[PDB]
Amino acid sequence: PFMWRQRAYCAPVPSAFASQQGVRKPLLRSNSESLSVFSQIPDG
Amino acid sequence: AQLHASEGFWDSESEQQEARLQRHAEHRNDLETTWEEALREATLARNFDVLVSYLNHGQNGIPPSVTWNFNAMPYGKENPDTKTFPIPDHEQPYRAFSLGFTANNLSGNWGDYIDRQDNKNALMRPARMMFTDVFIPTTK
Amino acid sequence: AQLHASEGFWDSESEQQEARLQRHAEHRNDLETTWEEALREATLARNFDVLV
Amino acid sequence: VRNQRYPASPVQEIFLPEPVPFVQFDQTAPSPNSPPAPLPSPSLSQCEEQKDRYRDISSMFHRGVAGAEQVREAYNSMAKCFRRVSVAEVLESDPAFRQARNFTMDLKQAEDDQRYKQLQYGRVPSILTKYHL
Amino acid sequence: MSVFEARSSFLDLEQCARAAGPQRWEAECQGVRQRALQAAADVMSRECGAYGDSFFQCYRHGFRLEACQGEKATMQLLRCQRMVADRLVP
Amino acid sequence: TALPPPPSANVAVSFTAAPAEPLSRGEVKAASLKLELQNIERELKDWWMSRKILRDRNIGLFNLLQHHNFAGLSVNNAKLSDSQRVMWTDLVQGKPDVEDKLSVDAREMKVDMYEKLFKQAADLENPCRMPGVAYLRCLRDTLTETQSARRSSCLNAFSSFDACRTGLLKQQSAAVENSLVRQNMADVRAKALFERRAVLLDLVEGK
Amino acid sequence: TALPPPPSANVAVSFTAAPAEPLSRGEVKAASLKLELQNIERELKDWWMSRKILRDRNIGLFNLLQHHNFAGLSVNNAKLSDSQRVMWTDLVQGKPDVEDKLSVDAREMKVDMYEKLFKQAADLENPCRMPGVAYLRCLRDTLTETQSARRSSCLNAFSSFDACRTGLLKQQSAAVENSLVRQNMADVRAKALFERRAVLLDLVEGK
Amino acid sequence: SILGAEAFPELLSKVPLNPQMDEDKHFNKYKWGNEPIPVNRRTGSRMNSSIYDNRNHEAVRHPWSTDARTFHPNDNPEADRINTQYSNMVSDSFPEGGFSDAPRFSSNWERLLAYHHGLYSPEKFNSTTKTADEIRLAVNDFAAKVHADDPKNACKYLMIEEFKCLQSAQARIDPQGAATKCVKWFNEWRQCAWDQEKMVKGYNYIEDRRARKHKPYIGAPDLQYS
Amino acid sequence: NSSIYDNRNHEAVRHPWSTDARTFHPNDNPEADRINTQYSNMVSDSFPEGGFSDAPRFSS
Amino acid sequence: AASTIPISQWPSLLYAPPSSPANPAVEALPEMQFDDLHYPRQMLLCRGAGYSLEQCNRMAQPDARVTPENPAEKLLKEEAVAAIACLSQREGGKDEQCRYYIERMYKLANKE
Amino acid sequence: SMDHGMQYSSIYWETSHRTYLPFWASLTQKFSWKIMDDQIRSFLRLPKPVTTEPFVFSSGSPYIRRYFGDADISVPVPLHAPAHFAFVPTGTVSPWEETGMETGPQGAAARGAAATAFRAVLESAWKCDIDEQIKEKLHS
Amino acid sequence: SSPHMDRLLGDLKLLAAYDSAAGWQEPKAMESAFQSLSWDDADVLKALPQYLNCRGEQKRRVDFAYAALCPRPVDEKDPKQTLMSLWMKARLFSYDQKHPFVLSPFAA
Ligand SMILES: CCCCCCCCCCCCCCCCCC(=O)OC[C@H](COP(=O)([O-])OCC(O)COP(=O)([O-])OC[C@@H](COC(=O)CCCCCCCCCCCCCCCCC)OC(=O)CCCCCCCCCCCCCCCCC)OC(=O)CCCCCCCCCCCCCCCCC
Ligand SMILES: CCCCCCCCCCCCCCCCCC(=O)OC[C@H](COP(=O)([O-])OCC(O)COP(=O)([O-])OC[C@@H](COC(=O)CCCCCCCCCCCCCCCCC)OC(=O)CCCCCCCCCCCCCCCCC)OC(=O)CCCCCCCCCCCCCCCCC
Ligand SMILES: CCCCCCCCCCCCO[C@@H]1O[C@H](CO)[C@@H](O[C@H]2O[C@H](CO)[C@@H](O)[C@H](O)[C@H]2O)[C@H](O)[C@H]1O
Ligand SMILES: CCCCCCCCCCCCO[C@@H]1O[C@H](CO)[C@@H](O[C@H]2O[C@H](CO)[C@@H](O)[C@H](O)[C@H]2O)[C@H](O)[C@H]1O
Ligand SMILES: CCCCCCCCCCCCO[C@@H]1O[C@H](CO)[C@@H](O[C@H]2O[C@H](CO)[C@@H](O)[C@H](O)[C@H]2O)[C@H](O)[C@H]1O
Repeated sequence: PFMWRQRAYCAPVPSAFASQQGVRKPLLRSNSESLSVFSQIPDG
Repeated sequence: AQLHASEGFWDSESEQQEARLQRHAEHRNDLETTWEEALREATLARNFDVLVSYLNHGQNGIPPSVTWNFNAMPYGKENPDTKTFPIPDHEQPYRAFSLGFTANNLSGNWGDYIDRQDNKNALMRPARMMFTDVFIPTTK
Repeated sequence: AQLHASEGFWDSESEQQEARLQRHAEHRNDLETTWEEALREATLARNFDVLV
Repeated sequence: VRNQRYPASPVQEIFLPEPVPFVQFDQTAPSPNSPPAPLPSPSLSQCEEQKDRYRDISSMFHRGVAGAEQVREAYNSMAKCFRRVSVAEVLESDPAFRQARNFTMDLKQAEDDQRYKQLQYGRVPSILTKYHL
Repeated sequence: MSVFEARSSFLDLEQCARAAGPQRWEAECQGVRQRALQAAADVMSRECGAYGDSFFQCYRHGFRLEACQGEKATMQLLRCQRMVADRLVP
Repeated sequence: TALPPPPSANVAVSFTAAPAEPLSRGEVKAASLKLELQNIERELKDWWMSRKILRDRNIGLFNLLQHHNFAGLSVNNAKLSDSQRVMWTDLVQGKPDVEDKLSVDAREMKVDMYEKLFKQAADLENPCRMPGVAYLRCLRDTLTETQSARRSSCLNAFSSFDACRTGLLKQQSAAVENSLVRQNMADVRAKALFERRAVLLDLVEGK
Repeated sequence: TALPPPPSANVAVSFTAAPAEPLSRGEVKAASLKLELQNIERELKDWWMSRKILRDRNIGLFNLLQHHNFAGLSVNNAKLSDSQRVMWTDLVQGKPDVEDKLSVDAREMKVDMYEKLFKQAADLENPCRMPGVAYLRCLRDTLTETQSARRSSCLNAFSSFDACRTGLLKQQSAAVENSLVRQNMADVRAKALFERRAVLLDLVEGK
Repeated sequence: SILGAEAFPELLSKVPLNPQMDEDKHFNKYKWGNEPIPVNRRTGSRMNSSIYDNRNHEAVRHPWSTDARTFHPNDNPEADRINTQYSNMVSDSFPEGGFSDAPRFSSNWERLLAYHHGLYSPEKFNSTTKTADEIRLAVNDFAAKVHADDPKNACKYLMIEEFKCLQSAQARIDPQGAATKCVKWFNEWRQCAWDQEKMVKGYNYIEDRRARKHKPYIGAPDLQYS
Repeated sequence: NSSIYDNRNHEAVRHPWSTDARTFHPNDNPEADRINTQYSNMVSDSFPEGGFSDAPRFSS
Repeated sequence: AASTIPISQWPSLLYAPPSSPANPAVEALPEMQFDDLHYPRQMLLCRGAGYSLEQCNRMAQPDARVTPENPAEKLLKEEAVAAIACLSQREGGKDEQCRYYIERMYKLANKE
Repeated sequence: SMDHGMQYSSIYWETSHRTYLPFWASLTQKFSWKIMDDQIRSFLRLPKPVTTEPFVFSSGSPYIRRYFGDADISVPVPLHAPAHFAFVPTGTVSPWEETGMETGPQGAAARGAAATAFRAVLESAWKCDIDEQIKEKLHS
Repeated sequence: SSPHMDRLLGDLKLLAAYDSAAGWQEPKAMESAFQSLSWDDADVLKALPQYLNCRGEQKRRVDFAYAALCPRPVDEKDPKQTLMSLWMKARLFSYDQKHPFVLSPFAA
């Protein structure tokens, strides 16, 4: 949490800067989720 | 995987830079055209309020400050960009073993799933056909 | 055939344009560096003949 | 252009590499057991050639056929000749340097001393002292 | 902090020195002296900082850069200081 | 919208239209006026484009922050919960402290909430982070106490925290004021340039 | 040569150095002076760069023309043969005509030389090409005649040729004069801007 | 009055500031001579690197005109690299004086628009490489701040190491290339965060009984793991 | 760029100034009936009537 | 012999550099500090307390959290002064004219 | 020009490499006991997994499970609209502007304390020299 | 006519040269530098013992400046490095006691 312009892997996805989009999908997501396997896909 | 493609994750740094440049150029052209129009109108009307009003003729969010892509992630058996601490041998996996009078898997190396290499050496690569029971050639 | 290559005959239009751009950029950078130097010298000397 | 340290690099490096040099002193000659003798106190009676050559070269430079390197060299020689007497005056007047002048010591005492135990670098204070916490 | 202010300060210094004399100036004209020196110093910093920062960068990098080759890195700074002095004190 | 490109001659005019007589005083003065006009227009364009780009970027930033429900030193967010708003206003304007009415577990929870919120708000580059964390650590140390006994111990850190806080507030105020002044000066200069261009166009000559 | 880039802080300063107090009148005036200075420098840079680029390009063109041994309306070429120079000076300043001393074959050769030279010199876009070619065609028609009898027939075309010729000459003269005037005006304006910048630097304030 | 008399001892006494100056001025006080740093390593422009990029080894395109001659890293270095300090090592991967792709904007709104679209940062374009001393100062300040933040944290040194690796790889002027190196320490910090959380909040799972063939061979030792 | 013997084929031409890289696409699969076969309607298959969109506005 | 150091080994190269005739204190390299935020932070804190710019500038002090001082400057004081006198008198110790003092200091500091 | 590509590399089998497939492999087919196990669990009222309950207790913030046509395929989705906070003042940074070139405190701080100290040292030395010059001038 | 400035810049160049020669393993060059490091300055020689005994604000200013110029900690066993450091610090101390330093960006 120190060098934001230099650490892009810890930055929000470009869809978050867009200011537009029962339960809805989250508005804020990071690129660090790419480092997890079951972040987006289910654990079925 | 399609979600990643929307965010430009599968794109290369060149493609990201080109998209960024394209946005820049479109915005610049819009701005300059609007300036020409505003100046013409304000000159024929001789009023500064027209220039002022042309400041709100076109703001969703902002362009991303930084981007991250898949090619920026390192890969390699020897590449030290992936080595933090040594992994114990009792946790490292084994390579397949095949040995016989007829065939083996030790005279060559096929590589990993990403970083592949020819199993035959340079002298016998032009004669690969001779080391096969079946051979299906290329289409050209 | 080598003479043609000196004149850029075997090169494509993209390559010709890139060489043209490269010359343009080198010239521009030389000019701007020289301007910065000239302005600094003429400011420390307070004389227009140095710029000239 | 490089003068290789190991002309026979594949062979020399293995059994006779080059060590890190030692620059404090030669280390191949004996160690003097006595200090240097006090050189004669100087004066302005030895700036003859320095002054006259500096004057000549400054005149020839004002003309334009001398150059600047010669001027710098001559001026620095003359300035060294003056700094000699300045430093002599300082050393002989200031009292803090009398001990240094009549300082003497032997390698045996140097090896027997025990101040090397306290040559450890300190530790920078905490950054909270800036906010006074 | 400006050239005009520094020149006025040096004029004040010189006139107060002429008033006091060659014997008591160093004792009677200290505040004006310090003000004049500080103003000239601000002027020098403003007009020669770029060259000072360039020399600092060259010293950090051991004079390995292109602009650090030769003696210009030093001659530029010295020339700027000489020009500032010749423009202020006389 | 843009205009179509201007028409060009179909037959090639190389130099046949060049003047065969040197210019006159009036034509020279008109050329000088044209140069002055183009310089004025360049300045006006710079002002206008800078103003437009900055306005658009800052409105986009505001919309993004409103979309992600952000709150700053100026608490101007209506979608906040009352509890979150109280906690943020205590961190910004008041004094964070645990009440004696709460049990020790609830005090620990409150301090953990304060710490989480403040660490997400202030990064390592922020000056007030260290004082804030120190004050909250003192609170953690002094949970099993009363406010009267906790003040004497935590005041030495709350002082620095409040100092950094007020510093940030003053920074924000000064930034607003200076930006207003600079903006107004630039706009006045642009208006004056526009009037100068108007008079120069009334004086211009040619066809 | 260029300077090295300026030094940057190693520790990150985000906003800790921002002012905590609004600016003052003197600082505002100094900012205005800085803006005036940067505008002046922009104008000076434009003038200087245009002058430099044009000078370099035109010197290169001159060297290229001298390298390929070119000659124009202003005959300023020393490597010319006397015969070529006479022929070019007749085409530019005098009257091309075949002498009675020559045989008919030599007259035909001279007219062919004139035609080749003039067609290589003037292209189809040039206005004087048609009159010149018409005059030379009249000469071809009237080879087997004397100059006295040829004048009455070729004068009607030589008139138009000489008119176009003098027109080009006047164009060149006017171009030189106007370029000189414009150049001098621009240089004077640049000098005035430089002096204005000098006084503004003497008045500037800060460190 | 001559300028700079006592300021050029390097010239008076033939003291070279570097082997390049030694070779130039012919002082000949460097026993090992000098291997010149070629121009393609002294200066150049940013280039694409990945083989999975079509414009690989090509200069990066910017909104402004840029010299497309690229900085070439040292791919075939000599066996003896007598100076193995950071000063001489950094020149194999970056130019000390920075890249030659910096802009001179004709106006302020062009700068504004480039920044707004993410194509310009002065921190990235108008700057040199960081010296080892500067890197160390920054790292030590960051370490002090992290320790003050929380001493009883396990991922502290991991965060410090990712900061250190960014600084060493010059992320200011090569952010993508440096992230390519530091994402591993970022991932380790992520793992340590989860581990610390699960140790603080007691999180465990029902382990299944031991497998019938836990040992491949009866005579093999079954080393116990926590 | 047009030639197949160019590496940057079907890519926009690069200029010293910033340019929109969206290219004009010629009509490669035209309809059978092109009722207007005048030059006016034919030229639009190979060039844009209003010219290309790569014109510069020089700052100086 | 001196082999190239890849870019992945630079973080260790910074805090464990190779041997040289003039080495630094590797044990103290983690203690070298120079805060660029000292004066900005000081001013911010004082202005938040409520002082004016002049009061802040009068109360400002230079940073004490800098690289520690060499203990030799306090332990080998007399020997260092004597060596400096020898240098000033003998032109920097040319042709081994201060070897005496330099060797005494080296022995005192190293002890074999 | 990426779809429907030609065979670019050759297909072959090296001599005496094994296949591990018998002659009835095509009649062989796979099978999983999972469907039968689920039926049996539902019929015998055996312990169910918590994924059958949409609410998620595995965190403090509210999560709800979204099911893709079966209880075995689910993803937790957060319900909160998280409020974010910034302990930062506005209008205190202009990153596009190069600040090391402007004169002022912000300029020196975008530069460093080292450069400022060096400038101050040069200032002091210059003042010493100028004081010497002033003395030698006014003594005349 | 600018001895203080000239000798300051020269000493800085010589420190840089010593570091470079150490990196490149050049005893001859580094000893040349050490010998050329202006040891015959009466002002600095007279200020040396004063710096060795100073204390408080003056010492803190001088140490701040010396950390700005040379932040790397020299080896506590190398007398040449120790002596060059002492000489630079004494020079800075002389400059400061003649005209004090102003290290803060905020000033007027
Ligand atoms: C870190 C350190 C590590 C270090 C290393 C450590 C190593 C690991 C640990 C080691 C620990 C030690 C363990 C021990 C070592 C392990 C060894 C091991 O496991 O082996 C693995 C290794 C194989 O492992 P793999 O991973 O599968 O390797 C790839 C495959 O092998 C690839 O397969 P392929 O594609 O190449 O195909 C091969 C093919 C090869 O097939 C053939 O060769 C058969 C050819 C027959 C042709 C003629 C047939 C005529 C019969 C006609 C019948 C009537 C008509 C019916 C018509 C239909 C039938 C034709 O198929 C077979 O192999 C069939 C084998 C099964 C049948 C065996 C028959 C045995 C009969 C013996 C007869 C004895 C007669 C004695 C008489 C004495 C004289 C008086 O062993 C081998 O090398 C394989 C080849 C073995 C050779 C067998 C040759 C038999 C030939 C018999 C001919 C008889 C004719 C006699 C004529 C003389 C009288 C006139
Ligand atoms: C020189 C050395 C001497 C020292 C010895 C040293 C060695 C000592 C150690 C022993 C060796 C160990 C080495 C390690 C072995 C590891 C490697 C290995 O084994 O596998 C490699 C090798 C690798 O293959 P792969 O690609 O990896 O595939 C692996 C699969 O798992 C398997 O692939 P697959 O399943 O595809 O292959 C099986 C194959 C063969 O499988 C079988 O056939 C099953 C075996 C049944 C045998 C009994 C039936 C015999 C019938 C004979 C009657 C013929 C007519 C009489 C004519 C008389 C006049 C000639 O199936 C077929 O090709 C199609 C046949 C389907 C029908 C079978 C069931 C019906 C049987 C009744 C016939 C009815 C026909 C009705 C038609 C429909 C009418 C409506 O495996 C094989 O090749 C398996 C077949 C090997 C056959 C070799 C041919 C030679 C056999 C003779 C051997 C020597 C004989 C000695 C004298 C005794 C006989 C007189
Ligand atoms: C258990 C040992 C006893 C059983 C022996 C089993 C069979 C032995 C295998 C064949 C030995 C010769 O193998 C031959 O040399 C090496 C094998 O790695 C390969 O050579 C290839 O890999 C080596 C890596 O070491 C490279 O240096 C070389 O450039 C490349 O061509 C050849 O492609 C192979 O033809
Ligand atoms: C007098 C005491 C009884 C004497 C006879 C002992 C016979 C024991 C050998 C039988 C094989 C045991 O092999 C293996 O070891 C132990 C049980 O022993 C089990 O181990 C598992 O269950 C046991 C419960 O007892 C747990 O303590 C253990 O943490 C778990 O790993 C394995 O499920 C079993 O597969
Ligand atoms: C139509 C007629 C149908 C007849 C049905 C007959 C049903 C018989 C079912 C027996 C199933 C036993 O299944 C097997 O048993 C052993 C012990 O008993 C279990 O236990 C074994 O493995 C596990 C771990 O791997 C541990 O408990 C232990 O190490 C070992 O004892 C196995 O995990 C289980 O896979």
